[PDB]
Amino acid sequence: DSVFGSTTEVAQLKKNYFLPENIISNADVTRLINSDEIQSIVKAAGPSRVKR
Amino acid sequence: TFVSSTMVRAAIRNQAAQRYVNRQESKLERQVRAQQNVIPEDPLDNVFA
Amino acid sequence: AAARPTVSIYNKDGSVSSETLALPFVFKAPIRPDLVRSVHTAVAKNKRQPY
Amino acid sequence: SQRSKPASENVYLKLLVKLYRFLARRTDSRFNKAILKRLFQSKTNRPPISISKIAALTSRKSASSQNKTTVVVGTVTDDERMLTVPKLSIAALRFTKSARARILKAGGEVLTLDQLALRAPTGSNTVLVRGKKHA
Amino acid sequence: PFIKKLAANDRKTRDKALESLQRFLSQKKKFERLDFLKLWKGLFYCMWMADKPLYQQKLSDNLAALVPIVWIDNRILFQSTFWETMGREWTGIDILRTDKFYLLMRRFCAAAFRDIQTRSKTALLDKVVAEYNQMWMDGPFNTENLAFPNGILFHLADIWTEELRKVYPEDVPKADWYLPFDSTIKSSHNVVLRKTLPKRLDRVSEYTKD
Amino acid sequence: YVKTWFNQPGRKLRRRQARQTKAAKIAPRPVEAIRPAVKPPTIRYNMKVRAGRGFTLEELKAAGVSRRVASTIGIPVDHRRRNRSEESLQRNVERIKVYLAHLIVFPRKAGQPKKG
RNA sequence: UUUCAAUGGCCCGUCUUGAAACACGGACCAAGGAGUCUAGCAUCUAUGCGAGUGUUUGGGUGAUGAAAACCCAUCCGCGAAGUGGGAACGCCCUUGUGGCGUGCACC
RNA sequence: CUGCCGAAGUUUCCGGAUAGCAGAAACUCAGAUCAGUUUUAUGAGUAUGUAAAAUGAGAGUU
RNA sequence: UUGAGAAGCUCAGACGAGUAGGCAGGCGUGGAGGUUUGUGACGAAGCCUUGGGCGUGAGCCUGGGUCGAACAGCCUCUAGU
Repeated sequence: DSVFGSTTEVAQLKKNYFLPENIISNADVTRLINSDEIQSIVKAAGPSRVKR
Repeated sequence: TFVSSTMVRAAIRNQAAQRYVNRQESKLERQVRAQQNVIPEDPLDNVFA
Repeated sequence: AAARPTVSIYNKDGSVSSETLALPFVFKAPIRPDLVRSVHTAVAKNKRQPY
Repeated sequence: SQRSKPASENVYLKLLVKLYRFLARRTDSRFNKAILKRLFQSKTNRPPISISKIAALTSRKSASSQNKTTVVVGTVTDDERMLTVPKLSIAALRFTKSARARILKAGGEVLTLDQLALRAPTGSNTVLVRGKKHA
Repeated sequence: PFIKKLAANDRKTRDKALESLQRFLSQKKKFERLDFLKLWKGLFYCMWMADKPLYQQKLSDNLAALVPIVWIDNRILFQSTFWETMGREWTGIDILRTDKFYLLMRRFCAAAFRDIQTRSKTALLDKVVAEYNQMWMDGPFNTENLAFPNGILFHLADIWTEELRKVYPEDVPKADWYLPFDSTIKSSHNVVLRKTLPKRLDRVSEYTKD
Repeated sequence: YVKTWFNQPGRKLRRRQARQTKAAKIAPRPVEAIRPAVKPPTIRYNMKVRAGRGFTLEELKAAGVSRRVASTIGIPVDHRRRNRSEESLQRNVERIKVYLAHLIVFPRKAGQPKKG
């Protein structure tokens, strides 16, 4: 924790170094896609591979 | 009507004269701003520490 | 988010101890296989001798 | 570096594209389609926006900032020229360390685009913005 | 409890820390909100580390049954800090872990209803419901924060009536049971939440003030 | 004609060994002499303080060190530089005096003839 | 696979010029054999940080390989100091209306 | 090695600036336009030209 | 219904000359980092062969013969390819 620090606290052994931030917060995208927040507004899913 | 040919040399020397000082002022202000732009520590970040 | 909070310490005889260390923030850092590979490609050329 | 897929190799941008591919396909929101389109764009076509411009655009003319989230597919930099930052809710691909600290310390919240998709999956009550493309 | 032991890597220590928590939560002294927030950080990871469905549905009952052990003065604070600690950690959970935290809220939703019924024996029901409605409206159902996930509230709407009927199998009295839902449907700035909460909620007007 | 820098790491190590070889010869005393504090000679840098070459004879006289013994205790002498302002005199006299406050000078043996 | 029968089928490469033709090169086989390295400049893309950015002239340091990796004091280079309209809200059976408009182009 | 796109081979000034042909990017845009096309009738002189009908295609761009 | 290498799976319609030029995806060679808890004197590499197979192709796999010590697949790097 002194070599690297955190995203909000500077590293002690690296002057002016903060751990990189991510452009995604929860990288589990299946959790977001299959969440109650999202699945409650999407339209009724069409079929999978459709019949000819 | 305008200045000596050496005054142009003085003009460019005065332009660069503030280059060092402006760098020092800009560096100092950046550090002061970064000191005041500190994210407050979460009271729960060291709960398991 | 929501990582495992603490890490257990193991004695020299292979048994778990009663002491734990809070997981450092570096283990929460983004894992960037593209960015690690690109830096490794460059860093691995820095000990080459000329021919 | 556009059209079908992003040319970027960041796995986390690929996960965001995965999320908004589903949202742009399984909803009827032009916001989700617009966000997906801008996720494919290059760094040159996604200019950064500043904290000052976000504050100016939200309280523009009639003002009435209220609490709509500001969405920009790009970086939110910081404007050290301005002295007081209002209370803003901003969702962006990236925030700089100065911009993030100033929003949090005196103001509201900084969000990622996946945190926004959970709060506003249809993009409702959002202020989608762009940066000046003219460099 | 010491919080650190509650989130330990072996189930034995986590179980022992849980047993020692009953004495800690029973003291007749005022607890600050931060102390309960720190405690619920460890208790969240005690549940987060639970392994098998039989254990993690018995552990959820143990945590829910822990509410009546808490002192009467700082019982609302215990529940209020649970709904705060669940709001800020809900999105960090993953799919293979949400199904067991969904049951934790349901067990704690029923714990509030049971605590209302228990207090209603010695005090007027309207006063107790008003106390809880204040906790509900100041925490999860608050419209002043836009960061509270809609997944918590949709779950609460889905289980509000059925967990209420469980506490009162014969019949429930008239009270402001659904006040947090009415307040947040009318006043929230989340358009998605206010548009589908009435569809999810099973508000039965038969036993509410008309 | 191309000047390559393949010996850049080798020169770094060679200079480090020269520092250690010097320190081996002179065990307890610093590997560098004390330099004065001067002002660069232009309007662009005259607000900076940098290291000079040696201390002026007026600086040494004020601090109490004669120019003949100054070099023996590691104090360089600059006969060329002069103190045009009282600030440069005070900035470098204090530098010498602080140097002499931290200095342990080991005694030397002297020849004392038996007779007068 | 060898051969036979029926049908078809010119010798490649270069150059020429309208395509040619023609003129060039080619006895055969193996091996070798031709857009490379570097210094600038501009474009696009990716990556890091972002009103900043750039550790590697150099110093520190590296007990086991030490030309690597790691750390950075002072400088310095560059940079800086009316309408239309994307998206969203609320009404309207819907269209459509109303409030709010980023980028850019008009005024 | 395979796949996909695909010319010009010439107006204008004058080795080039061009234009034009062929692609990339940045757009907006069907409640709109475009066309090696035919028309209606009258304007001028069967041809020619015109604004607004038929047919086809979403088009204009920087 | 299991058909989420979401870089996957699936449905539909149209189209297919091509010099210069433009743009994608691949095949092969020498060396490097990683990997296959990889192959090898019970036979590596090479070579031969009217043996067999795979790919539109560049190419690749294999049987037999010969042979006698090393060599390869995959991810990435590199070039006197």
